[PDB]
Amino acid sequence: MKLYCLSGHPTLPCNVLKFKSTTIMLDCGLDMTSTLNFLPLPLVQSPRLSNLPGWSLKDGNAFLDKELKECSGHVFVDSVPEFCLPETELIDLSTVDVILISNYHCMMALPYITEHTGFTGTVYATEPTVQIGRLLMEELVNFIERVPKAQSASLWKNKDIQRLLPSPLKDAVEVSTWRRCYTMQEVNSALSKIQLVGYSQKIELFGAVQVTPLSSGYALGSSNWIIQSHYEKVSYVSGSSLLTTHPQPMDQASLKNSDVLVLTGLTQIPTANPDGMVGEFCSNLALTVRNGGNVLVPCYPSGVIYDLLECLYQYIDSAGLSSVPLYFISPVANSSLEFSQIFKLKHYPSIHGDFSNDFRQPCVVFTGHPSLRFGDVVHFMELWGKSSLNTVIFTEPDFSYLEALAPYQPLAMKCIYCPIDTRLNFIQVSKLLKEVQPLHVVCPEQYTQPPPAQSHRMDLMIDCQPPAMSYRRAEVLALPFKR
Amino acid sequence: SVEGVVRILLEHYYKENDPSVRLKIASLLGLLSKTAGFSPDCIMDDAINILQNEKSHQVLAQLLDTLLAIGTKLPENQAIQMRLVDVACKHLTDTSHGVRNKCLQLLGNLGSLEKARDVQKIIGDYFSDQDPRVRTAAIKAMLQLHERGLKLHQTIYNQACKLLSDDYEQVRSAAVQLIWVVSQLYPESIVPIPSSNEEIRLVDDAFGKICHMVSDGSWVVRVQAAKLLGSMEQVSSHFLEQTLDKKLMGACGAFVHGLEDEMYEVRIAAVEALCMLAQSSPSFAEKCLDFLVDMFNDEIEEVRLQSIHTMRKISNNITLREDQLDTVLAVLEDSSRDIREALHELLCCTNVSTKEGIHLALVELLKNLTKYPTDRDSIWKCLKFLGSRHPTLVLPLVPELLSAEPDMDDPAYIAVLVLIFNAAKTCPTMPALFSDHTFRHYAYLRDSLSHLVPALRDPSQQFLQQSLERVYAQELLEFTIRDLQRLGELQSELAGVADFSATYLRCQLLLIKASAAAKQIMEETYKMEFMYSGVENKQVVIIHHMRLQAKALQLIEKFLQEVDFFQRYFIADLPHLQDSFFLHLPLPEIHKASATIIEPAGESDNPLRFTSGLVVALDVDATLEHVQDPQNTVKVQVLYPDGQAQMIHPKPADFRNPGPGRHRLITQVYLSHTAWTEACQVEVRLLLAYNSEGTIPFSKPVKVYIMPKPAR
Repeated sequence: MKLYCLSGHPTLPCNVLKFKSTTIMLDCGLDMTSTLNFLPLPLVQSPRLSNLPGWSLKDGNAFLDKELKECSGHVFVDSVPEFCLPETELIDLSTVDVILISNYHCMMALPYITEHTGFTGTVYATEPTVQIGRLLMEELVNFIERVPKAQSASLWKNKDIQRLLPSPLKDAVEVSTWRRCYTMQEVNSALSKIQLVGYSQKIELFGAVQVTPLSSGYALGSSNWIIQSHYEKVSYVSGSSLLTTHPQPMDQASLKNSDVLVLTGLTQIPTANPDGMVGEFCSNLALTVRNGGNVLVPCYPSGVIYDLLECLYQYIDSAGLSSVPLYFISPVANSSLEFSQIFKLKHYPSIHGDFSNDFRQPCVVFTGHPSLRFGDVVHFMELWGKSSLNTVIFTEPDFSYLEALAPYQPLAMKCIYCPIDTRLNFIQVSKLLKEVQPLHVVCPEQYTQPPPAQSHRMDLMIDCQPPAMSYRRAEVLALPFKR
Repeated sequence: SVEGVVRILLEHYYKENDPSVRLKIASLLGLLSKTAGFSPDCIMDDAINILQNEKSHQVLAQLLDTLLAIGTKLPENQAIQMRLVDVACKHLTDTSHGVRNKCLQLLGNLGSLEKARDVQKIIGDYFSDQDPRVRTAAIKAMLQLHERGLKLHQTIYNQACKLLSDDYEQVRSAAVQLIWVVSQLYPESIVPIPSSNEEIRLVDDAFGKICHMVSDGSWVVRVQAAKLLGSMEQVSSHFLEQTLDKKLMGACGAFVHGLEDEMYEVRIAAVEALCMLAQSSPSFAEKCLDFLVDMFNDEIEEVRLQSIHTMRKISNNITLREDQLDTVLAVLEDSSRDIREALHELLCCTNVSTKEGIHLALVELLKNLTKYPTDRDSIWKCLKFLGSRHPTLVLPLVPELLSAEPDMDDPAYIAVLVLIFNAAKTCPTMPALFSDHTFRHYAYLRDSLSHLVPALRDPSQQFLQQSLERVYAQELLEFTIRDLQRLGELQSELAGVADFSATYLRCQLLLIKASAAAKQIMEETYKMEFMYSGVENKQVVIIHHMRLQAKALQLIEKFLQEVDFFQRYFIADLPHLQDSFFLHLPLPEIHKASATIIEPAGESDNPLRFTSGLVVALDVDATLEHVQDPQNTVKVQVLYPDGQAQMIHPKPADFRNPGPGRHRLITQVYLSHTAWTEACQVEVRLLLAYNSEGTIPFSKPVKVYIMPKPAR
């Protein structure tokens, strides 16, 4: 038994569980914070960012004065946002036989895996996760490729030159495997290989292994996998929620008797109360809508938004806010709302066309991708970045918000940060472990040691006995069981 | 320092016992093995010593992977290849499936191409192995062996056919591929059907087996088989025509079962197969024409477009009937402009048999013009072919189509005029029925649209020859230039070389008379290089010589490096550039590409509205003709009256493909800026981008009027 952990990211998991006969790939994901080092992709020619002072090297041995740009103390690469990727070197991606899936927020990297390098298996996923995943991949392929900026930047990519550029770029990791996004036909063919599976629908594998999903309560169809055999049982539980939201609450009782609990996808904000932070969100929205200014709330066009909107509704009738429209701008609006319903908010397909005839200020505008680097949010963040009245309110822990907001500085709009993470926090995972009693635990290195920013705390480390074996990016662990 | 650290890590692997760390070391060896110019052949013996005593599984897998990687690096040292084959057959029997995969891949990529063990049969034994993945890799190795050039044996078909009833997915596709290739090897052999006493050619057995295979419950294999049927020519025709008898409902009637299968993909693949097997055999083409015209009423548009292309590709091999023409022309009423352009190009080569057929064709094309005006530039060109192919059918329409005198701005009137003029060009008796007003209209469309109307009742070729030999000074250059221009506007068939030699002589004149003239020389050479099609190495020599002249003359350091580069890339032309810096320019056989911005027209007084700071969308719809791979060399340029410039590169999947030499570009362009006060104009045009780094304007720009309205 082996565990080839590829993605060192803590909450965008991916790992190749190598077994006796099959070699399963638990939930290949796509690290996406790599898009933060690159400039944005504004729709129209942005006069502030086309004329930035071309940053220059001190020596000037090369003509870097065209690749990297300088803005308010940070220098950025000028290209399309070259996404991150799971390392493709340890195991050849053709030996993989079956790729499971947990939930949409982790499947954004199927086109990279099962189309470009000759994959031969068939992927499983529940129905809501494949639907919302198609939807997310659609907004991504439609955002990056609406005004293509294919002019690349290659000189910076070498190791020698990399070691001479300051932070944040020197902080980059594995800069040689960064890629431009995939194309439409790629994702449309890739999702055809899906084979839908319902809950507790026992699936067999070559008379050798058995897989089965269970509702996990994070999102519609979100699932915790079970991969068992005649002698071994692995209980993949990636990103579950115990706060009783709309999804069918998780089956915390089936995971008993397990042998390896590969626990990944815990909170990123350990010191944040979800309910309190949602209260803070409603508070700031009201504070900067009740004076005249706008508000601009980045969020994926699925997931936490369906939480957020719900609360906002319970807030609309408990604070008397009837006179402010609530938009939803994304090229996947209609299907999104349909799949939230059949399983005041005026959704629109795109800022161009119909939308420009309903613009009444003040307003509230949830928009596209929340890494402030493409989609529509770039356009507003260039429209409202000058009036001290308006406001942006981040509600996504994925991308660190400081650097994210950075390349629009110097900006004079407020920028609240109240992240909503319905995921398992650490006291709950301690209780869950003592309840389920897993014989071991596997968690990324970001967990078994306390977080870096708050070094003095020692209670947010996942406490479990025996000690939790951890993995680092692109490592090959051996779960120490002997047949 | 390769071998040193390699031996240190091998002594580690010997003393380290944990298999995961051992695999880490093995991966390090595999990644270091690719040192180009290093000799890891010294380490092949050591690798064999490692595999001779293994206890794990994946270790041997990636180790034989490295061995295959290095064997593919020196495929000429046959001794190393035989040693690899030996150790592989030694390890072939291993119980694990991954190691067997690796050994079978090693055999496939390093098999003996000479006709000393029979590796073919050794591998073929593995079509009966337990894990179907082993059989999959076995068939893949068979394919690899064959594709390297080895001719295979007959028995492989008779062994593979057994797998046709297996209950797994990739195995069946691989089996169909193997049958296909082995039947392309031994097509004409005689095999008897064991269900009777009949004996049919092996190609017929292969065909019938693939047909029945299309009836599988999996769609991947259905796509595979439907595609692979496409190139099967030598199969007997009667079997083929039996494969469409809808009454017999699996070796026959397959096409009917496909063209209405669930997933449109197999439908499309069947359309491709029908197209090919119809281009090969015209009788079967006319036979399948029924289902082929039936494919127009398929609910989705991609099968429509593809079937349209295919049916047009078999024009001379079919004969349309009245109901067929009716059903095909009824499609013009569709909304998708791409289907309309494809249908227009379809109509240019159809074999119509009745005069009322031409009548109804013109009627429906004019109806399409009325409904969709913007399609104008398409229809006319199609009509240019309509009259130039079937004169005996349009002959009686002349008195009726000529019917009061309509004005010169009815697109339908001009269209029917071009049609009847194309008719009269092929039979000079219709000019006598042409009215005096019809002759004035013909003269107008002649000096205006000679690229559509023909030259009614070749000396122009020898005229161009004498005009090009006369130039072998300024006055004769000017006279020849204007002669080339006049003849290019006279005969559009030769207008290509006309404008070619015209701009060449223009460059010659502007150079001989000679600061900006050098830039003009440069731009004319750029246009002759990139915007044109069909240039040969001789023309490249000539134009690069003109470029050298231009740079040397604009001089009055880099010149020496650039002439060095010229000498390095032109080592062959030096005995051909004698007495260079006049240099003869041969006129090869040529079409000048162009761009026709259509949607929107911009002449509409109704502008496009926008609010106080926001995007606005602009749909550009423009056709291109005889452009060399427009996916790369085309851009759209937007000019605001201030002086900035947005260069929007268009994405790949927005360049549609309706027919030969014609491409369609539909795209979105995002217009906005900082706050705008008053309604104004913006400029949108095309550009040809070239990399020798530069942009060439070659379309007439379009000004669009944008009008503001501050938001609510």
